[PDB]
Amino acid sequence: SMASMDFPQHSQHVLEQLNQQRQLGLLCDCTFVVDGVHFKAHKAVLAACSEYFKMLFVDQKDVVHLDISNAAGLGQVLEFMYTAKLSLSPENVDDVLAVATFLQMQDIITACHALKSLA
Amino acid sequence: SMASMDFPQHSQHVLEQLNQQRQLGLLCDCTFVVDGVHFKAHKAVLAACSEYFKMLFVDQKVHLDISNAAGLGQVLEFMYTAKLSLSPENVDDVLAVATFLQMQDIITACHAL
Amino acid sequence: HAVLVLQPAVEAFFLVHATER
Repeated sequence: SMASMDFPQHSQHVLEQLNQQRQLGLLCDCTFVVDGVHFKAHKAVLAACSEYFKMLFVDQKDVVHLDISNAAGLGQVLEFMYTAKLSLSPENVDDVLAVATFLQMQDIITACHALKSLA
Repeated sequence: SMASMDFPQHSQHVLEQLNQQRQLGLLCDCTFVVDGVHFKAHKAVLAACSEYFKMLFVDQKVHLDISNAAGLGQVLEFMYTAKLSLSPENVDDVLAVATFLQMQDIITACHAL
Repeated sequence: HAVLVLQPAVEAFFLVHATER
């Protein structure tokens, strides 16, 4: 008859599929090139994780030109977007914090602040 | 490295933001029009949830054998909200769309009821 | 009994030099 059902592992499963598409460049409408290093991603996932990309792809206005401080910092930001996990080291936290601050991703900023305070 | 930061509520947040995009017709490259009603979606989300849409998007370039908009609506609601609402008025319409798109997680859900 | 309109896909490339001053 009538019933409602919830699949708690569905969000993580879709994100893992979105990650595998990105690692293989499948259905990717966005490609970043930072000094030879390339990064393919989905514009819908970028706008879902970063308010900067939201105002760049959706609102199309009132956005400062893209500025990526470190290529390795951008890879960790995209890795967090598609895996919800972010590896942080005392030799890369500042580079990840630079890209995250420009992209207005307070979740990574809080994660970077957690490592410098809770080493 | 020396530490790994995990965000358990991230994938739920991404799916909710993707749902808000398809509900507002934002950053969507798909448009389902079945019996006069329009449905927006992302081709990357469809391939991530349906093996039929996967093969249709990673290998191929459309008319679908979708019986009714109500069954497609609830199927799209499951993709973007992880929740499936079934009632005796739509369980047959949902299973029809679920079997064509080859999503046995939904197929088994309605096979019981 | 159904239509699926797919918008054409053009790739958005963003080529940037790193600002590691």
